[PDB]
Order: sequence, then C-alpha cells, then structure tokens
Amino acid sequence: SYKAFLNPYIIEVEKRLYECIQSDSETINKAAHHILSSGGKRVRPMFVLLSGFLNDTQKDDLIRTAVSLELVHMASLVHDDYIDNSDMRRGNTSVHIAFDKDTAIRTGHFLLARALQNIATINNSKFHQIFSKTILEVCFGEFDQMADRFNYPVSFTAYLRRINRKTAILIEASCHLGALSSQLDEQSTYHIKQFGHCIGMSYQIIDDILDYTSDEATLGKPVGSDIRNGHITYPLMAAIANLKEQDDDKLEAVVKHLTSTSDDEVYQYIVSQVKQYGIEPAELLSRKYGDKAKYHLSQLQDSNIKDYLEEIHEKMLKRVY
Amino acid sequence: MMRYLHKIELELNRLTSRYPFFKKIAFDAEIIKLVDDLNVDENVKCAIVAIDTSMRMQDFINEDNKDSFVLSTDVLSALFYKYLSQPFYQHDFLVLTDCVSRINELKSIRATITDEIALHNINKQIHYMFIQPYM
Ligand SMILES: CC(C)=CCC/C(C)=C/CC/C=C/COP(=O)(O)OP(=O)(O)O
Ligand SMILES: [Mg+2]
Ligand SMILES: [Mg+2]
Ligand SMILES: [Mg+2]
Repeated sequence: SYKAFLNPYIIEVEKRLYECIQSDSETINKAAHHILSSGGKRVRPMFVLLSGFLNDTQKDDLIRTAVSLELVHMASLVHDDYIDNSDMRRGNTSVHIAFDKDTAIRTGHFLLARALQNIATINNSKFHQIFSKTILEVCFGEFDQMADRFNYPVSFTAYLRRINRKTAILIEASCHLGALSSQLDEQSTYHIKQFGHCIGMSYQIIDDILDYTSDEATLGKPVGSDIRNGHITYPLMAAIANLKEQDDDKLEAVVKHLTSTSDDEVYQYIVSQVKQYGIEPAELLSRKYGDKAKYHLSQLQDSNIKDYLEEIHEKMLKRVY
Repeated sequence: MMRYLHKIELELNRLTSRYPFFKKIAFDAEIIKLVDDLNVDENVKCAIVAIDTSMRMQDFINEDNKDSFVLSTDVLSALFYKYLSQPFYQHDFLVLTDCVSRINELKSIRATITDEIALHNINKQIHYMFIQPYM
C-alpha cells in the first residue's frame, strides 16, 4: 500500500525528470534518455517525498527536490561507469559504450547542470549549503577510494568513511532536504536524517557483501569485482582478521602484495577465503546500522508515513534480516 | 593577482595536497584577465573560474588520465556550487547553471560540424560561455 501513496508522486517526478532532460542537443537528449530509461528504483526521491510527509505541509519544492536528487545520482553513475570501465547497468549498456567517452562526460555534467537548475528556485542558503556539501563529500570519497586501490591495509575508519561518502550521505541528504522543504521540527528532522544515514550505511555493506556472495546474475558483473579493481572492503578485512585468529596470515600477505597486474588465481583464492570467513561479520555490522535506523524510526511520532518507511527498511535490508 | 584568485588557488592547493588523484590544470589566462574586471562578488568570481576550468578539463580527458581528470572536473563543479551557496547568489546561480547546460550542448553539436565559419563561431561561444552574461 506504500506504492499507492507515493504512486501519484513517483509518476510526477518521472514526468518532470524527462522534462528536465529535454535538449536542443541531439546526442545529449538521446544519452540522457538512455540512462533515464534504464531501470531505476528511484529510492532517493522516495526518501525525499516521505521525509516531507512527516508533518502536515504542502510545497512544490518537495517534489522538485526529489527530481534533482535523481539527476545528481544518475549524473554520478554515468561518470562512474566510465571511470570504472563498466559496460553494464542493470542489464542496460552504459553511456560511454552506447555512445562514446566525450558524450559520457558531457551528459554527466549536463545532468548535474539541470539538477542544479531545478532547485535554483528554492531561495534558501541552508538548503544549498547541505546539498553542495554532500556533493563535495561524495567527490572526496571517490578521490580517497581511487588512492586506496591496491593499497593495504585500509583501516576500519577509512572504510566507514568511504562507504559514507559514496552512498550514505546522498541518501541522508534526501531525508534532510526533504525535511527542510516541509519545515519539519529539529527533533523529528534529526531522527529521519539519521535514519537516512544509517540505512545507506547498512545498504552499502550489503552491496559489498554481495560482490563476494552473489553470482554474476544479480550483479551483472564478475563475482569479486571490487577486489579485482583493488578495492578493499569490510568483508575482506573481516576475513583476514578471522584467519589471523586461527594463526593464519597468508591472506593478509597476499592482499598486501596485491597489484593491478595480479593473476586471477590470486583473486579466486581471495574470494573463497572471504566467502568462508568474512560474510557473517559483515552481516553483523550491517545489522547494527539497520537496527540503529529502526531506533530513529521508532522515536518519531506514530503515523501513517512511519509505516511506509519501516516497510522500505525491511525491503532494502532483506539480505541481512 | 586579485583576492579571489588567492582564495581559489589556496583551496585548490589544499586539495592537491590532500587528494593525490585531484589534478589542477592551469586557469585560462585570457579568462582570468577578464574575470579580474568583472563587477561581481569574490564568491561569484571563484565559481566562474571553477566551472570554467572544470569544463575546459573536459577536453583533456584521456584513458591515461581519466581516473584523475573525470573526478577532478566534478569537485570543480561542486566547488562552483559551494561558492554560490552561502549566502545563496540566486541570480548568478540560475545564470551559470544554465551556462553549464548550454556549454555541454554546444560541445556535442561541435562534434558534428566541419564548416569553417560555424566552427570559429561556436568555439567563440564555448570559450566565452561563462563570462558573456556579465558583459
Ligand atoms: C558528477 C557527480 C554528481 C559526482 C561525481 C562523483 C562520482 C562519479 C561518484 C560516483 C558515485 C558512486 C557510486 C558507487 O560507486 P561503485 O562502488 O563503483 O558502485 P557500482 O559498483 O554500482 O558502480
Ligand atoms: Mg566507482
Ligand atoms: Mg562503477
Ligand atoms: Mg559495489
């Protein structure tokens, strides 16, 4: 019944999403459409909208905030897939493959441009302070991730930092900016804000877990993609610590000497060690963030909207619950 | 060197010092001299220089420098947005975000034209994209 309440809005933002991409440029219109047509769970607008519906209020700002977040989210994906060399997206070809590198970079900046155009209406420094801050942070996270490739060890703090910027904060901004465009009170804003942050953390851990556990079918790319590109994630970290407990530090030695030119045999070894030793601690950690998000949901006033958020919390974190 | 130039060069040098994958190419000398004399705040001049350099870096993106250059154009875009947000320069924001949209449009259409005069004219429009609205 939650896809019924957001039904009129999801189709509204979708309509405006296609409006925002209209361009007198031939390729860009095609390219923008290409990724905008590609799947999309629109989970960020769903947080924006629901966060604004916590208190009794109506604004045209609310639904247009959601539109902008999606545009920024998709702007990051186009650029991402070109940087990461990915050729697939939920079963759809990536823009740099379907078109070329130049189009891929242009369309990314184009989406960011229109996303910022869309919210330029909202005359509010705090709003833009928050939004521009998270965008900067996402970049910072990407810089750190790129420098952390094939560089062991990665501290637990640095890992949390990494997954915070690349997933958690944009979702936290969704709940925060949504709460602003509805003048929600500080007590209720804090809880939904921390809900968004914790749900994003938990979700990104799950994603990192799936990189090891799942098959190429639900991934769309080889199992162990993160480590094959040098990315050290908590599942690997946890697996290493467990083996050291059993006095076995061979995995540690292998990862330390890991290089961009490493043989597939070394990756296959790493993958299986992670599957055997790193999955459960990663699930445990993910659960902590999930349970923390539940607490913040339970502390906000009982209402209809609360139930929708709770049902999204069950869906997104199903792999751990 | 103006005040605004010191401001952005300080912030960029801090980024290169902190994030090794941020690469800072030189600002366009012609666009600096023009921005110097623009009748706007220190913050708007920074945003202009940031977003201008961002888009110009677009042309230098290889396969050998992409995991550096792509992200670097994105902080420069994020900086641009950061410079116009506290306080919120609404008018300058609407103008320049439009410029960002249009300059990407002109660069696409540029890829599909060989005519001589049409090339010289569109390039002119692309080079001066972010400073014309202020003249
Ligand atoms: C232009 C802009 C707004 C921001 C630029 C900064 C960029 C590109 C951020 C990328 C956002 C992160 C996506 C997840 O990365 P992953 O771990 O590679 O995710 P998957 O494996 O799904 O690709
Ligand atoms: Mg990436
Ligand atoms: Mg990627
Ligand atoms: Mg991943």
